[PDB]
Amino acid sequence: KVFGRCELAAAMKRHGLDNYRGYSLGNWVCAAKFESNFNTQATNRNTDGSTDYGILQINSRWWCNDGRTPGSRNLCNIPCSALLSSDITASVNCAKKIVSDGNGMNAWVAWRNRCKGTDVQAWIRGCRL
Ligand code: NA
Repeated sequence: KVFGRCELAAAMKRHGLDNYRGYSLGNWVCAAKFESNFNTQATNRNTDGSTDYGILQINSRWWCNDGRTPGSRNLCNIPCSALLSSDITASVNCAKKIVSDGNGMNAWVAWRNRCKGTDVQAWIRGCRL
């Protein structure tokens, strides 16, 4: 599924991501934009052999099981495939664990480099939320 900007804002708010660990909805939509271009089926291989899955490019290194990431953990207790669903529940549940891990949204390197400190409210501008 390719979400619209306001559609994804709405889904994230419904799943309780808005101001989660103090991160406004704009921050989450911005992170999703640059991680996946709002595509739930986005997958990208990392140089270390791990893979990033879904709207928030969650890494098999730590968070999900893909059966092909040696020495990895599955701290969200899910198959990485569940992070590719048109339903964003698994992605949101696991993103709450990641953002709680101690470095907040810096865990998303595209958030740090492309969203952090920017006018993130622009991402929910004109959405009926
Ligand atoms: Na894993």
